[PDB]
Amino acid sequence: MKIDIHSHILPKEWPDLKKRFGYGGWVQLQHHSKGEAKLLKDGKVFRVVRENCWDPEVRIREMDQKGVTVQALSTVPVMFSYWAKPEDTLNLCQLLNNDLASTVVSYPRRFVGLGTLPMQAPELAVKEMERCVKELGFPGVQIGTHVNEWDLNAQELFPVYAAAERLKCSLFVHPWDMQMDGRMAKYWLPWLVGMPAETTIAICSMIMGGVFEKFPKLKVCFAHGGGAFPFTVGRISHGFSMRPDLCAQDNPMNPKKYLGSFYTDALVHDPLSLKLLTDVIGKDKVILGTDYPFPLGELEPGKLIESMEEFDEETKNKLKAGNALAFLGLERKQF
Amino acid sequence: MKIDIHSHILPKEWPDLKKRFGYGGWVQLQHHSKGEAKLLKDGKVFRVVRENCWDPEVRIREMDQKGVTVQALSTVPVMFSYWAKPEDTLNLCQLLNNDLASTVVSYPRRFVGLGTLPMQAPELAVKEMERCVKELGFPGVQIGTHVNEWDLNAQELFPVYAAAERLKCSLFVHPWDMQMDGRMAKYWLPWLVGMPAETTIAICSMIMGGVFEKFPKLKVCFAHGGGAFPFTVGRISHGFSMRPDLCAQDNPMNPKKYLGSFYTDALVHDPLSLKLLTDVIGKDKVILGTDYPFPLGELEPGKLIESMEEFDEETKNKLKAGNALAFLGLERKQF
Amino acid sequence: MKIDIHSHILPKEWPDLKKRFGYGGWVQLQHHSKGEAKLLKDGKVFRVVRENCWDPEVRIREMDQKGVTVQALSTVPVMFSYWAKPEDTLNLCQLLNNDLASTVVSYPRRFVGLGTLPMQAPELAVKEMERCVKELGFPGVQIGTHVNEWDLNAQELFPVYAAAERLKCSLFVHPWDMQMDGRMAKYWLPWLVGMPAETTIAICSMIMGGVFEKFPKLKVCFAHGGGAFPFTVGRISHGFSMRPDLCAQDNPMNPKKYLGSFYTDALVHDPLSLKLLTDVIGKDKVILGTDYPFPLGELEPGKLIESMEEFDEETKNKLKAGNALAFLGLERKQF
Amino acid sequence: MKIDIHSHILPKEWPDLKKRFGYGGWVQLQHHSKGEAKLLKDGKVFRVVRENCWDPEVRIREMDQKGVTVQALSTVPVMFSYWAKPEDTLNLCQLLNNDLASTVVSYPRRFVGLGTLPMQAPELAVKEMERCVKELGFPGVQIGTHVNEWDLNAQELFPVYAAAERLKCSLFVHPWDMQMDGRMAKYWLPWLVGMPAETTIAICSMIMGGVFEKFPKLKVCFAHGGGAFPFTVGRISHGFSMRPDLCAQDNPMNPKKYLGSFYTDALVHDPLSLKLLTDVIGKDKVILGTDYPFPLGELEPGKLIESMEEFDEETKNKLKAGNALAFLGLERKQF
Amino acid sequence: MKIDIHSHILPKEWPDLKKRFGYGGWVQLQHHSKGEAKLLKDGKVFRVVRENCWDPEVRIREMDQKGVTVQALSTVPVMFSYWAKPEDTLNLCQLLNNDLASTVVSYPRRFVGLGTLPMQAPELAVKEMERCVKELGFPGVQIGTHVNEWDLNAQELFPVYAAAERLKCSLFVHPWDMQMDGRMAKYWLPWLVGMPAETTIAICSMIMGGVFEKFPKLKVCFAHGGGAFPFTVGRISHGFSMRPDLCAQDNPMNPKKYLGSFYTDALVHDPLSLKLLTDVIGKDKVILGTDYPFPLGELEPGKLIESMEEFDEETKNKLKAGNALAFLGLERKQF
Amino acid sequence: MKIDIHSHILPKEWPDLKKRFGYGGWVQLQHHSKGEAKLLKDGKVFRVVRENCWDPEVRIREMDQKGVTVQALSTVPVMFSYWAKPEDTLNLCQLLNNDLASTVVSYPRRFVGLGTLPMQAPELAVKEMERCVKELGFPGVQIGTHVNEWDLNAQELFPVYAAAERLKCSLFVHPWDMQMDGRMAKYWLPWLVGMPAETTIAICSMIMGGVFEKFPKLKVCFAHGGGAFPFTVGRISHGFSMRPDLCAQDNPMNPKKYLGSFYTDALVHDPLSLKLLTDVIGKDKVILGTDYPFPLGELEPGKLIESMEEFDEETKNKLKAGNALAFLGLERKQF
Ligand SMILES: [Zn+2]
Ligand SMILES: [Zn+2]
Ligand SMILES: [Zn+2]
Ligand SMILES: [Zn+2]
Ligand SMILES: [Zn+2]
Ligand SMILES: [Zn+2]
Repeated sequence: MKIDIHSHILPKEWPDLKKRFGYGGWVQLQHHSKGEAKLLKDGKVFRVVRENCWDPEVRIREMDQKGVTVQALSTVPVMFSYWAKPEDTLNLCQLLNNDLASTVVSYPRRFVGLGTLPMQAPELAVKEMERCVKELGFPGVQIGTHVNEWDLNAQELFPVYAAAERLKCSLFVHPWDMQMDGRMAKYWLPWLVGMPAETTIAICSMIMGGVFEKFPKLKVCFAHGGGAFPFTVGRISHGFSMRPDLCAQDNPMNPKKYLGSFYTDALVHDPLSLKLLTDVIGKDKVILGTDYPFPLGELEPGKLIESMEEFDEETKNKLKAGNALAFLGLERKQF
Repeated sequence: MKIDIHSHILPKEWPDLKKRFGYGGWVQLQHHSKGEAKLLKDGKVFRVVRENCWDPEVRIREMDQKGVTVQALSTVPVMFSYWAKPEDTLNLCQLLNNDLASTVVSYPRRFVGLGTLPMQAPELAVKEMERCVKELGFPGVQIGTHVNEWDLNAQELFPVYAAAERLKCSLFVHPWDMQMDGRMAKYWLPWLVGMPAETTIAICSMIMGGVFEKFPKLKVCFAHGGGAFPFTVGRISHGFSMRPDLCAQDNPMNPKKYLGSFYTDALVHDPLSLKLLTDVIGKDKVILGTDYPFPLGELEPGKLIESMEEFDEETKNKLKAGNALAFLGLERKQF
Repeated sequence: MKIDIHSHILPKEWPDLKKRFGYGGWVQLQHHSKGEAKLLKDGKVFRVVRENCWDPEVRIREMDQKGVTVQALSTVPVMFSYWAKPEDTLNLCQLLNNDLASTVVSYPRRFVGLGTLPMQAPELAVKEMERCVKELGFPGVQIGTHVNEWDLNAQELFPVYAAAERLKCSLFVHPWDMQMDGRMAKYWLPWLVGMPAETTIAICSMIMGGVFEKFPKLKVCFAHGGGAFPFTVGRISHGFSMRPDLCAQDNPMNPKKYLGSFYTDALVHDPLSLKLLTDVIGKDKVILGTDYPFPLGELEPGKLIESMEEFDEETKNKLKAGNALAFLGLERKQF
Repeated sequence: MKIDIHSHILPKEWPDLKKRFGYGGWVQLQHHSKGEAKLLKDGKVFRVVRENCWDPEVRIREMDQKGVTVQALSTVPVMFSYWAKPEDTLNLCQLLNNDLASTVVSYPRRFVGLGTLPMQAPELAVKEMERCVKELGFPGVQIGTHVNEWDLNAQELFPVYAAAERLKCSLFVHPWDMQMDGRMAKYWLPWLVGMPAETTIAICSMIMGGVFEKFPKLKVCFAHGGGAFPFTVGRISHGFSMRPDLCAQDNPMNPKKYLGSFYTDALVHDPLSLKLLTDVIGKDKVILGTDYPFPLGELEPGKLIESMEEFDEETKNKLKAGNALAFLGLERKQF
Repeated sequence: MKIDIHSHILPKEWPDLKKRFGYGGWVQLQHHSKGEAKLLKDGKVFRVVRENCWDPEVRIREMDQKGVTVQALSTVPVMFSYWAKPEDTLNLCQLLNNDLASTVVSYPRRFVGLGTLPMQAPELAVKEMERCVKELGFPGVQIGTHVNEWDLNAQELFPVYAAAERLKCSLFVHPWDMQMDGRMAKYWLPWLVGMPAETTIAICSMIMGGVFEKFPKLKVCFAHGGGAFPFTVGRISHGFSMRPDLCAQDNPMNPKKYLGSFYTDALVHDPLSLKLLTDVIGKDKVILGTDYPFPLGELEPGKLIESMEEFDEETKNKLKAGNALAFLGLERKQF
Repeated sequence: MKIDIHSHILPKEWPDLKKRFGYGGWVQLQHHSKGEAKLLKDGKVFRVVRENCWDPEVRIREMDQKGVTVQALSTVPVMFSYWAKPEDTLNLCQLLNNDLASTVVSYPRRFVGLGTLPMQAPELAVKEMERCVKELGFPGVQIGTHVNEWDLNAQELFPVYAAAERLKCSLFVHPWDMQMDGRMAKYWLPWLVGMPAETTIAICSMIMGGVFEKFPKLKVCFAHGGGAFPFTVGRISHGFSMRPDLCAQDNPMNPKKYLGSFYTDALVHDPLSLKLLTDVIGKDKVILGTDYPFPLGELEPGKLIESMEEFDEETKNKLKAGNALAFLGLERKQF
């Protein structure tokens, strides 16, 4: 109920991507009733959204009612498009980042922007990142948990982390491209189980890949409370100790040593989970995030935090806004 | 350190299965050096094990040294063989279940058996389960988290559940058949991450598949503290409420209402995780299990539980033996 | 440097009061560091303290170094809790009073206790004052400068004064509940200016309220040299003379006639102020008090008194100890 | 008995201000009888006054009798009207300031004027000050201890301070708008305690607001001997040093450094208080002021100063007239 | 159901005694789980107690429900520490006695204190008794049935008895330090058999030591209905008459002569035993005692006494309270 | 005054057991006054015995005057010799038992024999018991309260109880091997206190060991009225109910339920003790026994019983002879 690090927004409209690039697989936003729209992917309706998914005016009103001071605006992860031709993804990114920035310019005290990057093309990614930071004023970017067959340990991605560290660009890591078919095509498993699993993999990949070691000043936040990591860290740490031949060939330090090296959002829904999150990740490293405006998010921003008997007000203020400011490298004076 | 619900054993030898059944893909145990052996899985060393993996006397020595009163013996999950022809899997199950039974006969106050079933063939599975319970005297069986393309919600598996409820046969669900390749091939991910994710899916599938509702007297225990479930239950339960169209077509009950309806082992390694586990699953529902004799399990059986200052004696006693006895439906007198 | 009539202490721990009583607004002590703790007011820090605030052995050690023979121990004024439900305030008083008594038992030659009362419920206050004096052996109590809407002239409080007179219970009056917000939120104004003004109001209210006239044997000591009163008494006295319609309908004696009829502590920091204080209040009515262990108090107890070339040695000894013994009705022999 | 820096006067008549401006809350003077009149502020009688409150000839007769050479005339503080519309307050100021000027014009050897300003509107205040100074020939103005929610540290008022320093317009600060109701509704507390408290706040605000530091040639005089300040400066100075985090964020210099940086009137009623006042504020900085014609003031002007055993004649002449001339920037042959 | 002579209490916390004294072997109380604390003696938890063992509010509540008017509070016998350095046992006694005094002063109508002494050092014991009686106001002390190698006949202990007789300090003698190992290591024998036997030895040692002869005004009460003494007194008294050379060297009077010379508690569980006790010790010398809060005690205080159909009301009132008052030299009125 | 169940006798002479066996420690008898003698433990004297301790005529003489019809003759407890090498103990037993039988031959209407057994070697013991019963005609045996470390609950001793129960051989349990040194080396404590405590332990051991439960036809009599047991049974029964984890793991039934399952002698000296004995154990289960010819025994056999006017003739006759006959399995005709 001050800062929302984890919220998604789309332009109200964008050009026909298949016409523009010449191949399909892209997503389009289709208005059909008033206040509602459908996301389509070359046939099937992928998702139904309301006006709050694109109209900043609608958003600030809801934000006012819920006590949210500022949302960090990122695109919807389906937009990542890491699978496409590198310049076409770059072309979509620039469209999406410009749209984000234009929203931010309209309400500089209610919004910051987290840009998207053509991660399948590292040199291109680095330059769009410099542009988001130097030109658009963005404090960071949102990237997926993996880039095609690259997990975040991939040395192909090291130029991206280097630039991010140098530019002081923060990385919000969002799970995407879970298995959607086969056994996972029931009970909403890719969102309920697959995303937390993606995030756990990403965390393990950066730790055991040495990313945090090689880039000690890189600021990273993971979505949904780090997925399963705060609970399974015991297993992950014990395994690493037991088979260094399988786990330690890239980075010899136990994953335990990295607790306190990264942030997670606070989006875990239940009080017992939130308490464990802060016990493992640290009261300084957990950031209120909401998945606004999506149903699987916290419908009442900061309300779980507000209800925690155990948290003193200093702690609650950290989770609500303080940690987000530190993660984004911003000062209170702006909001 | 009273009772270990989670322990694996193998016969010291068994026939060439490739020659026996006519096709490859099976595992053999080879005694390459004294007190050690290799598990071969066509061409490669799947795992290296010591004599405690096959020798009951060695096990009993190690049990005494650690204050373990009884081990529930199950096969090594790689032996499930659900991919094979049903009569062949059944023939192997019989060999493995018979060998387990011999071990229990020789040391009845130190061992109980959990059999293995040809799960890909439900009718054959019911018959072997009948055999394990009636003829072999097993209080339960160990099954995997999925059977080829079937998750545990599969209506095909319903006769297996009905028979287990009937026979008062407990089920120990063990993650197996995770993704071993692609992105999962590095950093021991299939054990560290793939396994708890498999267990989360299995719990979700039994809940949302309506297994616990249809069979309310069926006793089920999940491995590794239920994977990620105690941490992510908030998400899963919230998601269920938000998308009944995806999550509630087979069973209308919210997943949270099955907290207290099933068991998990206590194998989560860290005290914070063990506390959350007991907080979520319940003190009557968490069972000491060790993954003996594998190094990814607990080196010192019950040590974690005993170190928990928050638990009183009677709680610790439940965790160490009482819950296992309740789960298996056995009595203290006899051990 | 003999007796300190103005010193505060807290128990090292006490129950969660919000849970015990059912509503918030209470204070707790949080031990968060090495020899350091914070007073929290519903999770919000309002004072940081050190072990000398709760540890009698640490206090004795500092007293020894400073040459302090005895401290009159009272609770921290924020603990008064006059705003709460009467039986809840009473329950907290009994807890704080019992604690004070146990500290005096440990060091009967180094401490006396000044108890706290549920002043908003005068009949409960009379009963707890009887307990403090008759059973706990306190020479007096500390009370606030006002009780919600009641200033100290309130006839509702007359039974408390009547009991105090009977019991020979001294009253140490401490300013509290000043306006903290609005214009007063800056520059530590509630402490630097608000507190002296509260005490001036209290003195004016006891005088014009006829309290000293109705209860001629009542012994009252005001904190911080009586606030602004010693300086502004000329104005108050002249005003009373000019508008008896506003000032004298409860008590006809001019306030100036009451100089010499009550005590103040000597905590005014400056020699010119100390000299005026003794000129106005009287050499037999000024008592050394330090506000230990708070930094706004006198860092070297008795040092200002000792530095006064205006005072002879007999006068310094009155201010250092003699007057305190007379106020409290104790004999030097027992210290 | 030479110069009275502190005396109030009203026009004998002024228009209905409610009808003039469109809203109530204003004060009116109604001559109910012979040499008597009442101040009304919608419904109640704020104050009863005599002819000496408006009639200059009458005032001069009493001046001659008391040996007062000159009165500095200011409006009654209730007339400040800082709560009204800025343009309306200014209109009233102009009316009151013009009236003051007319009275001085009648007896330029017996009166000087201190104007009133629309302080809630700093631009309009600077303009009317320039006017008072450049056209009406006033040596200074009288303003309140605070301006609605603004204390005298308020950055908003800096343009006013800058103009006063530039115009060499002295400031007389008079307490007003103290709390009138609640606990303060009794025993004339707003005048006897509230006013000295307001003045103490004003002094602290100007000091810790850095006013005297940024406007080193600003001439300021506070009413009633500076409230409580000369007695409590010890507490204020010690607290400043102990909590610079609260007190020093606008001006890091200790309050004690500013003794001698400002004046106060000598209106403290008692010799012990007058001596302390000059000991603290300085013999060159204390100015005879009487609060004529109000009863709470000094009834025999200068009598207290003249009776001062401890003062030599040169010091008395300073308190009686010398210091006023210095404060106002005027010369003894104006009179 | 009026007075309980026999109850034990501990402070909620005490310092690390090993740390304090330089050597181990002391007991500490650990608060690890809720409403429950572990008594730790180097290495081992030897007893688990609940909150009634240290929280007087909890005790008062259970007292009210049981109809118990007053408890005589004594420490747990394990705290006797007669084996340590005299000055260190004295240091511990002072801390334990001050705590008892503090509890008593909080409910002086509901508790009296029986203090503990450093009995292995008779001079130190005398001075602490003096303090317990004169300074703390205890009516008596609790001591063990033997002090290292001294039984209660030891000449070394005579200054203690003389002191107690002088001060009218009653003695409550409690068995402790029984053999715990060997044949006594089964069936709870040290408590069921060893404790009554210790008491029998103590009574024999004090009679045949002449303690009662040489201090005929010394008041002594023994625990658990005097152990086996009421039943075995015939054999003891006959053995005395038979071998005066072994038994009568220190005191020539037959043990029967001291029947009526001392008290016992009524804690013998059975009505036949209770009847014999009163027949042998006397209806004036038997005191209701409960061993609260230990389970070997009387669960429903005074219920055995009230069920005795043979006793008249006067006798029941004596057993329940009158005899206690006589033994303590207290009066009905103060409760 | 009819049958004495409890009398001791020795042969006039026996060999040198040290020479006979190869090691010392033993006891031999040595005359020194034509009817007085000495018992010797390898050099020194622990007992002064008379003619009646070996000479049957002297005994019948004394028996005739005291009105004693028959004495059950047992060896003196020092002779048990349970420590020594079992093959040697079997030997000495046969010597002692043969001597007993000889004495019975001389007066078959005045004496029965109670044999002794090599208790440390239960196989050798069963054999000697069959001999005693089958060839010597004894109705029972006398055994100590413990065998080395074995208490009577020891499983090792179970073949004996089976044998005794089989052969209908009554057991008289006599305390022996008390602690002689340390604290018990004064005031004749081993006999006065140590002996009754040994018996209490033996009874507890037999009840909680399951002895009476497993052998419901075993006839057992304890010496000295059961020690403390009749009086402390309340304590023992209550403790058993409170801590079944300590007391109830060998036999679940409460000790109270065995009242009436065994016998005791009537040697308790005092009428109040005798009455309690018959109240708790039952009039059918108390047996006149004298401890002849020892001073600690009863001088006037049956006098105590005869003095109990609360007993009728029938009761007194049971206590004097009838219970003894039932216990020994003998008919009155024989005598
Ligand atoms: Zn999201
Ligand atoms: Zn396993
Ligand atoms: Zn204070
Ligand atoms: Zn004025
Ligand atoms: Zn006790
Ligand atoms: Zn005997």
